[PDB]
Amino acid sequence: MREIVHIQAGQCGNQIGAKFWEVISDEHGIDPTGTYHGDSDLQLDRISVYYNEATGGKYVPRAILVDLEPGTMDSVRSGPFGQIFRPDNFVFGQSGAGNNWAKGHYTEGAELVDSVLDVVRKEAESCDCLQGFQLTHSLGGGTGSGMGTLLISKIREEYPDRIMNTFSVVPSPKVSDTVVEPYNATLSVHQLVENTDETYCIDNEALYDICFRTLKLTTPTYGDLNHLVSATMSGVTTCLRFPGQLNADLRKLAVNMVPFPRLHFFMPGFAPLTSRGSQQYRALTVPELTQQVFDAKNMMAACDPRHGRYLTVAAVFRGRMSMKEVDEQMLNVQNKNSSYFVEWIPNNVKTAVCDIPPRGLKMAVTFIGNSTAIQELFKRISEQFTAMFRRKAFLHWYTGEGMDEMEFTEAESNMNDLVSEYQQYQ
Amino acid sequence: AAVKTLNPKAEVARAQAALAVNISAARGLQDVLRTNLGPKGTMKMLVSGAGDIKLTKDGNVLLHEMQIQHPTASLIAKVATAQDDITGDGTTSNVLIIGELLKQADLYISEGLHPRIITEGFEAAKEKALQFLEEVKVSREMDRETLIDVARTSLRTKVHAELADVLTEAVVDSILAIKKQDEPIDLFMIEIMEMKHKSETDTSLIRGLVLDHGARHPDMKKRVEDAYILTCNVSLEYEKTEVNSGFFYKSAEEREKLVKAERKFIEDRVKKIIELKRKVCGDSDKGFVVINQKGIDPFSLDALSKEGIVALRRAKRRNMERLTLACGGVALNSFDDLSPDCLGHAGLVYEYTLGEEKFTFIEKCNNPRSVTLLIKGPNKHTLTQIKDAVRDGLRAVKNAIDDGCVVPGAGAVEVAMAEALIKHKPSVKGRAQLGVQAFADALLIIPKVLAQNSGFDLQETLVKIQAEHSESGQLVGVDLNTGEPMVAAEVGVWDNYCVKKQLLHSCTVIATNILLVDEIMRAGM
Amino acid sequence: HVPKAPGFAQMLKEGAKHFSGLEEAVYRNIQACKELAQTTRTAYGPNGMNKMVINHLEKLFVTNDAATILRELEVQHPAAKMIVMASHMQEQEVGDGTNFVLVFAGALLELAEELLRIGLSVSEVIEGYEIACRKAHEILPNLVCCSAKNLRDIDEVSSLLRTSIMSKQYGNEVFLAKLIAQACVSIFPDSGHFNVDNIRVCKILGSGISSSSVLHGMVFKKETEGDVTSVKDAKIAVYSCPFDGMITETKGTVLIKTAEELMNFSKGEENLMDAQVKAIADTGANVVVTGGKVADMALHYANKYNIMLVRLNSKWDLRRLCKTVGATALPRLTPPVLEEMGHCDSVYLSEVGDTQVVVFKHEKEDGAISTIVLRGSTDNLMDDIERAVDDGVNTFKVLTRDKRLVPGGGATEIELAKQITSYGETCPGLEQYAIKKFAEAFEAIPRALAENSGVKANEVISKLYAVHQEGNKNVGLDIEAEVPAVKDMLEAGILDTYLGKYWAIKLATNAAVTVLRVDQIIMAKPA
Amino acid sequence: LAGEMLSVAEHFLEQQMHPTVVISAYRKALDDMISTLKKISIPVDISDS
Ligand SMILES: Nc1ncnc2c1ncn2[C@@H]1O[C@H](COP(=O)(O)OP(=O)(O)O)[C@@H](O)[C@H]1O
Ligand SMILES: Nc1ncnc2c1ncn2[C@@H]1O[C@H](COP(=O)(O)OP(=O)(O)O)[C@@H](O)[C@H]1O
Ligand SMILES: [Mg+2]
Repeated sequence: MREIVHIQAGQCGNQIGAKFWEVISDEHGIDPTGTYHGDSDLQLDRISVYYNEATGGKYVPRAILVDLEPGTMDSVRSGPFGQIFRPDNFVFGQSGAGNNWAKGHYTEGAELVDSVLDVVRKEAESCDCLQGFQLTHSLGGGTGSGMGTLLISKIREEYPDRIMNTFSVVPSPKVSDTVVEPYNATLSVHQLVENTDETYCIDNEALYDICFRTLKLTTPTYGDLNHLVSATMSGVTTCLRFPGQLNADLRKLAVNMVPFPRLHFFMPGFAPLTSRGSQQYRALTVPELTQQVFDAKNMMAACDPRHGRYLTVAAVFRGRMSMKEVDEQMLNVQNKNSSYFVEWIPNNVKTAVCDIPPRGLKMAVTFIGNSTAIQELFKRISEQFTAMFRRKAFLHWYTGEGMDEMEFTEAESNMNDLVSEYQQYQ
Repeated sequence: AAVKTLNPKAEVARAQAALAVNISAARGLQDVLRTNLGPKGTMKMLVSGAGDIKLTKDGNVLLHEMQIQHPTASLIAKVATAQDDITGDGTTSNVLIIGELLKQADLYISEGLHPRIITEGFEAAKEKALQFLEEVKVSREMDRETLIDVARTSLRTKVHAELADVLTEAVVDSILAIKKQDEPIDLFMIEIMEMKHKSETDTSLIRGLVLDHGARHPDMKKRVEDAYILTCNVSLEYEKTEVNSGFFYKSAEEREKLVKAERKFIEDRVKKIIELKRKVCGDSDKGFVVINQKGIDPFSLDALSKEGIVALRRAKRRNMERLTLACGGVALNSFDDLSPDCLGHAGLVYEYTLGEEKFTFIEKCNNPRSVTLLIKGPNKHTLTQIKDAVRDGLRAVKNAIDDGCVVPGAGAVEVAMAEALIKHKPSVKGRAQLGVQAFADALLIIPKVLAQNSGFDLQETLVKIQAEHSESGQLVGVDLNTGEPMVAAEVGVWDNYCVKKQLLHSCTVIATNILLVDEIMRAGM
Repeated sequence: HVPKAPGFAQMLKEGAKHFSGLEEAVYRNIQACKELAQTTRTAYGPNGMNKMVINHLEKLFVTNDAATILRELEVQHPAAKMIVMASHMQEQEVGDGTNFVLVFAGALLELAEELLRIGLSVSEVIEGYEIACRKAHEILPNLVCCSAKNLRDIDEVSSLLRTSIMSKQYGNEVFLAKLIAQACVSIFPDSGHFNVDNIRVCKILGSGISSSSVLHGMVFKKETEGDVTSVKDAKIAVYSCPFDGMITETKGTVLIKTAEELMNFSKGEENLMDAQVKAIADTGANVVVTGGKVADMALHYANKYNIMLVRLNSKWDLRRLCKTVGATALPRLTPPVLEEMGHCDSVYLSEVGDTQVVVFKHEKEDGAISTIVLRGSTDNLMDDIERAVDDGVNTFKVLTRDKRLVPGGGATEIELAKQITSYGETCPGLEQYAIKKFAEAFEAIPRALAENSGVKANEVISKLYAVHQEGNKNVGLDIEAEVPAVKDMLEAGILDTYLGKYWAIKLATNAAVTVLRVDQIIMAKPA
Repeated sequence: LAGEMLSVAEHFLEQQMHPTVVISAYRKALDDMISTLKKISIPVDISDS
C-alpha cells in the first residue's frame, strides 16, 4: 500500500523529472521494456509504491507531466527514457505562460486544470491506498507558479486529508532572469503556506559554484546541474522505495520534520561531493559523511547554515553500516555547539539506512532539515517585492489578467508575517 | 523613427507600413482556411512536435495548431476562440469575413482615402445588416424534425456524410431528453467517451452513463441487472487524524488490538452500506452499485464483495451530477441519514474490458435527463474528428432550441444581405458611400468560397444566384452538387441565428480596429 | 549578382514545413506508404522470411509477423502512421491478419496514384472505393464453405489451427498445432466467454522445440525458502498481505514502562506468531503463498509445522493463481479458513534448463488454466514461437465469436477480385474505374505469396482466374514446390479467420480513404 | 514521353520480369512506331508559300 502519485508540473519540473526516474529505474533494476531485473525483496517489494503493474510484467511510473509548452516536454517524449510513461500523462499546452503568474491561473488555468485533474483520477484508480502527492516546480517559472499553485489548490477539493510533499526551486540571489521574479515568488508562496505541509528549497544557480569548486567542472550546464539534484531527490525517497530497519515513509516524514505546520521550508542536500577523477582516491567513513552535511559546502540553496539554528534533523544513509556510530558522533556536537541545535530535544539527528548502494558512489548520506536559513532568503524576496510594488512597476501585466492592487497587498502582509514567524525562535 | 532613437533594438512600422502588415497577414490566414469551408472542404493533417496526427478541418483547431508567429494572426485567433466557445460553429466563416473586410478596404485606402472613412461605412452597413437578419429568420417552434436538418448542416461540414447520418441521430436525440419547460440546456450533462471497439460509424447514444473505470475486485459481479445506485462522496479508504497522533502499545497482544480498533471507524461506514442492502427486501437478485467518488481500500472492497455489492472508486466531479439525475437518488456526503429514498435504479449495469481497461455501463433508466455519446473510433486521430464534430453539433442544436427562430443556409443569407446594402448605399449621404460597398462585397465571400471548394466557377455562380434573388422573393442559395441556385429553406439546409449575428458584430469591430492601426512596434527590452 | 526567391503570402513558420496540392501532399503520402507495403511483402505468407529488427534499446527482435515489426520501427512519416495504427487495430480486434492490412491498403494507395494521375480526383476514388468495399462484405458470407462447429475437441481444432501456425512457423506446423489444441480446449468455459489471458507462456531456456509441453496449472520462476518442496495434498491458502505479522498503519511505536513489559515483549511476539501459523496447520493447509515479504519468525514455524511457502512479488501473478486452484486472496492475516481454500493435485519443484521452477500441476481436474512451457535454443527463438502461440490463441477466440471460415491461401482474394470486377463492368458511371482498381488490390495478395515462393507470379495469377469459372470458388495456391499446379483448399485444409478477413478489408479500406482525404499537410518543428 | 515509358516500365519490374525482356519489347515497339508514322504522313509542296 501507501501509493504516491507524482506530478511534475512546470518547465523546471520536467527537467528534474526526466532524471528523477533514471535513478529509480536503475536502483530497482526495472527494465523499461522487459519486466524486472531485481534480486530480492529490497528492490522488488516496493515496486507497487511508485509503479502500477500492467498485465504482462510491464511497469508504468505513476507520473504526470504538466507543461504549458509543446517544445519543452518533447524532450521527455522520446528522449532519455521518456517513452515509458502513459500516453495520457503528456498533457501539452499550446499557450505559453510567458513567466507570468496571473496568466497561468486565469487564462491558461481556466481551461486546462479540469483536464489535469482527470489524469490524477485515472492514476488513483490503480492506487489501493493513496499516501499522497509530490509536486516538483519552480518559483521563477510561469508554469511552475501558474500550474503549480492552481493545481495544488484544486487537488485539495478531491484530496483534503492527504499529505503533500512539494518540491520548490527557489530563485537565485546572485543572478536574475526577469524583473517579475519577485512577483512570481511572492504570489506562489502566499498560497503555499495556506494548506500545504512540506516544501523544499533548491537553488540551481547556487550549484554552479559547487560544480566549479568541488565537482571540478569548468563549463557547467543544465545537464550537469540536474545530476546532483536527482541524487538529492533519491535520498529523500530512499526508505520510501527500499525497506529496512528504520522504516519511515512520507507519512512518518510529514510529522518528524516540522514541530509547526506553517514553518515547513527545508534545506535539502547530500554528501559526499566527488568529481569524476578524484572519487576513487577518497575513502568514505561514518563520521566523514555525517560531519559534512552540517557545513555550508553541502547546501542545495544559496544560504548559510553557520549563522542559523536547526529544528529537526533527518539523515538517510546508503550502505550496510553501523548506525550506532551516527548518534554518538552527533551527540558530541550538540554539547559543544549547542547554539546551533535545539536545547530540549535529546535526539536531534534522526537515523535512517537501507541495504541498496547508490549509483557511482559507494556510501552516501542526504541532509533533510529546516532551520532559520530560509528566513534570510525570505527577506530578500520581500525587499525586491517592496521596491517594485511601491512604484507599481509592471502591474498592468498582472491586473490585466484578473488581479488587483489589493491582491498584492494581501500577498505582502502575510509574506512579511512569515518573516516574523521565523523571527521568534531565531 | 522615434522608437529607434530611444531603444535601438525595437522594430517599428509606420502608417503606410503597418497597414500592409495586417492586410497581407489576413490574406495569409484567408487563403489557408478557405479550403475547408462547407461539406466539399478538404481535411487538414496537423502534426505537432511529438509526431501525433491531428486530422481536422475546424477553423478553431486550425488556427491554434499552426506554427505561425505573427501579431495579426494572434488577433484573429482570439476572435476565433470565442466563436468556438459560446456557440460552436461559425469559426471558418469568421476568418473569411475579416480577410475580405481588409482586402476590399485596401482598394480604397490605397487610392487616396483615409482608413477612418471606411470604418464609418462599416457601422452604417452593420445597422442595416442587423435589421435585415431579423427579417429573414424563420420561427419553426423547435420541431424535432427541424433540429435534424440543423444538426445535419453542422455535421456534414466535418465528416464525409456517412457518419453524418449516424451522428445526427446521436446529437438530436441527446439534446431533447435533457431539459423541458423552457429551461436552459446544460451541456455538462452529456458525457463524451472515447472508445476503440468497432468502427467510426458505430457511435451510439447511451441513455444512461458510461464510466471509464470498472470494479476493483475480482470477486465482484460483472453484469448486474435491476441495480440500486448508491452515490457516495465519503472516503472508504484508511485516513488518519488531522493532528499527528500515532500509536503506543506495550505488549504484542495489544498490537493486534490497535489494528482491529483503527479500522472500526472505517468498517462503521461499510456496515451502513451492507445494512441498506438488507432493508430493500433482499430476497431476490437486488444488485447494488456504489460509484464512490473517493477511494476505497481493498479491506472494504473485500467486505462488500462477500455481500454482493459492486463498488467502484475514483469517479469524476460531474459524475455526482450526471448520475444523480439519471438514477434519481441523492449524492450523499455522509452515512448518517441513509434511506431508500436516496437510492437510484437502473435496469442493467454491466462492464466491458478493452485492453486491460474496463468501462462501466449504466443503462435502462426511466427519465434520465443525462446521456452519453459513446464514440468508438478506430484510430486515435479519428476520435478527435468525431469529438470536435459532436461538440460542434451539440452547440448548434442548443442555440436552435434557446433562440426561437432559425436562420437559412449557405447562400440564402449572405447574398440577400449584400443586395440589401446596394439599395441602401445612397442612404448614408456622405463620404462613407464606399464603406457600404466594401462591406457588401465582403459578405459575398461565403457563396464564393463554397463555389470554389466544390469545383465550380466563382464569378459565373455569383451572377446566377444574384439573378434569381433580384427576379424573385425567395432567399436562394448555393448548391454544392450542380451549381444551380437552389433555395436553402426548402432543401433542408439551415443555420443558427446567433452565429450570423455575431459574424456581423465580432468581425466588424475587429476590422474597424485593425484598419485604425498604424504603429505596430515591439518594445519592452 | 544572383537573386533569390523570398516568401510570398503566408510564410510565417519559424522552422516548420508546409505541403499543399496533389504532388506535394497527396502523391508523397502514397510513395511513403508504398515503401511500407514493399517492406513487409517479403515476410508475408508461409514462405516468408524473418527480419532482425533492432530498436532504440539495442535489443534484437527477429520475427516474420508484421504487427511486432511496426512496433519497433520508429516511423516518422505521418501518413505512414495511419497504416501502422490500422494494422495495430487488427491485432487488438482479432489478433491475426496484421500483414493483410499492409498489403491490401498498400495496394489501394498504389493503384490510387494510377487513378489521380490518369483522370478523376479524390472525390470519386473515395466514393468508388466505398462502393466496392460494401460489396466486398457481401461476397464474404457467400464464400464460407466450412464451419468450426462440429466436434469441438482436440482432434478437430488441431487442423483448424494449422493455418495460423504455418504462416510464421512453417517447419513446426504439426507440433505447435497439438500444443495449442491441448491448451485452448482445456480452458473452455462451457459455452461462455473465452479468455485469452488464461494462457501463459513460460520461456525455459534449454533444448529444442520437441521438449515443449503444456502443463495444467502455472509455472513460476522463484524459490521456496524452506524444505517442504514435496507436496502431494496441495491445499493452497492464498494471501495478499505480507506474511510477517500485523503492524499498524499510522506510526507504530512500542512503549515500555517497566521491566516486566520489556522482557516479556520478545517472548510475547513469538507466541503471537506461533498461534497464527499453527492456525493454518490445523485447517490442513500445505502451501501458503504470500504477496509481500516474510519475516524470520514466519519461516521458523512454517518449517516446524511442515508447510511450504511461495513468494509471489507480482500482484497480477497472484490473481492468476486464484483462478488456478480456485482460492480467494485474503487481505487480512491468517484466519481459520472456512471454504476459500485452494485445491490442486501436485505442487513440487524441479530444475528444468538450470532454472528451479514451481509447478502447480493438476492431474485429474485438469481444466482451470493452461500454461505452455516452451523450450528453445535461443531466447530470440522463444519470443518468435510465443508470437506464433499468441496468434493461435487469438484464432481460437475468433472461432468462438464466429465459427465460419473462408478458404485462405489465395482462394478468397481471387473470388473477391472476380465479383467486384463484375460490379465494375455493370456500373454506368465514371466511378467504375475505382471499383475495378479495388478488385486489382485483391490481385496483389496472392502475388505476394508467389514471389516469396520463388515462382513467377504472372503464370501463378493466370491459372487462378482460369480455374475460377463461376463454380469452383475454392482453388488457392500450392506453394510446396515449383511448377505449382495449384489444388483445392478444403482438401488441403487451408482456411482460417473469416472474421479476421472481415475486419481486415474494413480497416485497410478506411486506412486508404483516410490518407486520400489528406490534401494539405502542416507539420511542426520536431524535437 | 520518356518519363511515361519508364512509368509503365516500373510496373513490370515489380512483376519479377527481367529488364532485358522489357527492352526487347521496347525495341519491337520502336520499329513499329516508325513504320506507322510513314503511313499516316502527307507529302508537302515546298514551293508553296
Ligand atoms: N449541405 C450544405 N449545403 C450547402 N451549404 C452548406 C451545407 N452545409 C454547410 N454549408 C455551408 O458551409 C458553411 C460553413 O459551415 P461550417 O464549416 O460547419 O461552419 P464554419 O465554416 O464556421 O466552421 C456554412 O455557412 C453553410 O452555409
Ligand atoms: N499451406 C498454405 N498454402 C498456401 N498459402 C498459405 C498456407 N498457409 C498460409 N498461407 C498464406 O499465408 C498468408 C499469411 O498471412 P498473415 O501474414 O498471417 O496475415 P496477417 O498478418 O493478417 O496474420 C495467408 O494470407 C495465407 O493465404
Ligand atoms: Mg498468420
